Amino acid sequence: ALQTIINARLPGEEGLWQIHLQDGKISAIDAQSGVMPITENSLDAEQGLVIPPFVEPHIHLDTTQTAGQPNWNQSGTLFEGIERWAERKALLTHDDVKQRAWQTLKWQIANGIQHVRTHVDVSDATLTALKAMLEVKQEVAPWIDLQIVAFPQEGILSYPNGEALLEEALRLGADVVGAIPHFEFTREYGVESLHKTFALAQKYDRLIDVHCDEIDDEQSRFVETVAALAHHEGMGARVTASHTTAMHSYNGAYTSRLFRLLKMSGINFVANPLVNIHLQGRFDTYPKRRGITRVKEMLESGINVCFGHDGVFDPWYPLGTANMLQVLHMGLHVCQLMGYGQINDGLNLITHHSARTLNLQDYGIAAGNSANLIILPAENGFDALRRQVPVRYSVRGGKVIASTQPAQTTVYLEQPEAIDYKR
Amino acid sequence: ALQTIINARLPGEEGLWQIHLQDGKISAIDAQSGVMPITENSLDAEQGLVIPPFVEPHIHLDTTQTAGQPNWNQSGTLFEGIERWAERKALLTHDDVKQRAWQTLKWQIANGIQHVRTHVDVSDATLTALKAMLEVKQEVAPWIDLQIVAFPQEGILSYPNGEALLEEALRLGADVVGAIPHFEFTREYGVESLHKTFALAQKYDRLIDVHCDEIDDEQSRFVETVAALAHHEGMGARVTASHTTAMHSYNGAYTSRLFRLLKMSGINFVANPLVNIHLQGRFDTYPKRRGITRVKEMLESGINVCFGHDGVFDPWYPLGTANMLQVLHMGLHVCQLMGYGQINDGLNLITHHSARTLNLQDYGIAAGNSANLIILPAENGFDALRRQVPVRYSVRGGKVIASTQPAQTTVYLEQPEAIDYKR
Ligand SMILES: O=C1NC=C(F)[C@H](O)N1
Ligand SMILES: O=C1NC=C(F)[C@H](O)N1
Ligand SMILES: [Fe+3]
Ligand SMILES: [Fe+3]
Repeated sequence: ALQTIINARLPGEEGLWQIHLQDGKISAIDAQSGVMPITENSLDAEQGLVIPPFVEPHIHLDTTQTAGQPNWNQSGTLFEGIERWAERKALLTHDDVKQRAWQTLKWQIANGIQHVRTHVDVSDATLTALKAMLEVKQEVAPWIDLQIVAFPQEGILSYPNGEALLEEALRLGADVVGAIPHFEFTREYGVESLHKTFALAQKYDRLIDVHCDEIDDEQSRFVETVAALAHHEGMGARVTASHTTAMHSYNGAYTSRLFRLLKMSGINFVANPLVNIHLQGRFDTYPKRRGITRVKEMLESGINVCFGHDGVFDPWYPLGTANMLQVLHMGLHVCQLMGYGQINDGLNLITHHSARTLNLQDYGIAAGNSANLIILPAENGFDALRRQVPVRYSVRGGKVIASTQPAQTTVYLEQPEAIDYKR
Repeated sequence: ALQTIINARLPGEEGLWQIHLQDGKISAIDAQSGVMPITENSLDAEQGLVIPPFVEPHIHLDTTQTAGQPNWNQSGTLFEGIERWAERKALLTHDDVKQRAWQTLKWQIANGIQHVRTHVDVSDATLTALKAMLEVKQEVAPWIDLQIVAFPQEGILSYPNGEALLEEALRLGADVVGAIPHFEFTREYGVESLHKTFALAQKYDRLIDVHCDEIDDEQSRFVETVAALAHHEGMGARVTASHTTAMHSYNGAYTSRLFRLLKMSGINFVANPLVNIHLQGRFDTYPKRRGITRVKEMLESGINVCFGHDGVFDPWYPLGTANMLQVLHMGLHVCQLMGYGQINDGLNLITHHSARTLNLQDYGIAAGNSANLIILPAENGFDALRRQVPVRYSVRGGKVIASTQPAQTTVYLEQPEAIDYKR
């Protein structure tokens, strides 16, 4: 088995590094003063970048691969998407869900993703998708640590037996309690639904991840209740507010007041660039707002924010290959995080910040941690992002679980020339 | 007595029809293949349009005919109107109210209106107008079925003994429970007032009709509580939200979310075009908003919406002859329902949709129903609307209760020529 990763570059560090492995864990990390020779049991990073695994903090594996079934989301809105999904949800079968979830999970393994948080719609008395996903979680465990969010897609108080079904999902083993306050019939139901969500999370000792204010409504401020309840309960690390796209439309004075609470609360934020740019701004004519939450300001304020893919060929998103560098690319452009350092540091949005969002306890290139790491054939985050590089090797427990032999491009000029798009 | 209505056109139907009458009811409806000859006991529609009676779903008979007494509403706003009305309310007498209400009711009978819902201000310890209106209801019964809404004009929680007076009005016989959440001192009083309104409606088995969000305030969203409470209680058919002019100013994303609840709830909506275009937009300079609720979108979504006159020469409206085709004309223009089919189908907004709003159980040209119908000297809804035709005959219980001999216009050219404005 592998004993060392050599010739590795690490974000924020100068030079090359060697990562020693023992019993499936990282035993030590030592700097190199030059290039080390390869040998059996040594995986050569070849002066590429070594980082802990990519993370998918927000995806819907129960809906993945169902776009157009039985109908397409014509308007490209969150609301029609939920209606189209309702039609598909009525046709779910156990094997259907497992097969589609596994198809996307394999793309994720290929893309160096070893941690995934999937929401699963539990506004369904049969809990068909949840039962299937709980089996998938066990089956995929050797390659991906899958967290399941009990997501009451049609509301907690606004759907028949919504609260009972949400609790049933937790009793069956869901890892995270979800909610969707802006979809509840009234603002009061929205606020009350959050009190119920927090009570369930404390009763069962589970994490929280709310689909929060995913709407271009400047009056949708459920995020302040999520943050205040987390602060009151002293549980910010365990709480996440997904989307918060309404924040894109808030006035600046309220946002400034709010940011103090967001920081004090310690809660996490997920932005979903590919889906947000598509679903938000649909009620504007021109000009049209971008609709992504205030990622740049969160980073400047030290508030933990990260990026998810959200949908992969489903009612809310017709594209995708479950590639986090592609998600990152979209987010950096739409959020205008286009300075060299902002782009280079972008990898944090799909690695460390996402691990914090998932409350991971064994993550990072550090002595004592499990030997879970990936190798990118690039010099730094900027280079990896610019060239949209594949994952050369994905290592888990000290063993290679995925590898990509890069494409080879040649142009035939006066003489053949290899093109790698580098400078 | 009349035995048949012949040569009748019916909305949405081709050709001519004969309506057989027996014992004050419609016994059968049969198609004709040509024009039928007149005879005694046959009322000839003369290829005009026969429809169930016009309906007035929202009027204030306690304030009708009082404009300028003792002062005029100078600003033309809802707020000053309430202040001017307060001055007039202090001068009310039993006979005063009965005489004015009857004057407008006679115009309504002349205009083919056989169903009227009048709001009556019950923010008055003496309940003077209500006592008078309860007598008028009995007196006008042979010609008009009058519903009375106990309307707490100055608020339920924001007026001394408001709730007690509202309940007293129901104990005296008011048919419908009213409310005015946007006029309450606070948003919290507004929401609480709706819980009290619904509790009273369920306690007494009465209908509900709320003056809801009649204000150009994008934050006035009491309509979501009206719809949610109706859905919770399973009583949408019995509930109406009048005005909802704030909806004209909502962002599109919130409106889309809201519409799902509006449809699921089954509640009714009343727009009051003549008054709304006058009272709304008064705080804008230029451009100036129209201020009518989202009638076009409600129709496209299958949400029941209809039109009322609201005021006839009162604090909120200096004009009127209580003519529903005139109300319809204004609404079609301001709401931009100007396509041929939209205009032609406009009659639904002042007939069937309004009957549903009043929860009527005996309405429509159908076998078994009471023989209540009117004849318009026009080819279809479009023609009736374009030419603002009078009601040729109004029939109730199989007897003629009103008739209008149309005006006769002649131009004296090289020879005299009759002009009917038709093509
Ligand atoms: O409520 C939602 N369901 C599914 C999505 F993809 C979107 O994140 N929002
Ligand atoms: O609150 C109100 N009172 C009277 C009117 F005419 C208007 O409908 N609104
Ligand atoms: Fe989502
Ligand atoms: Fe009114």
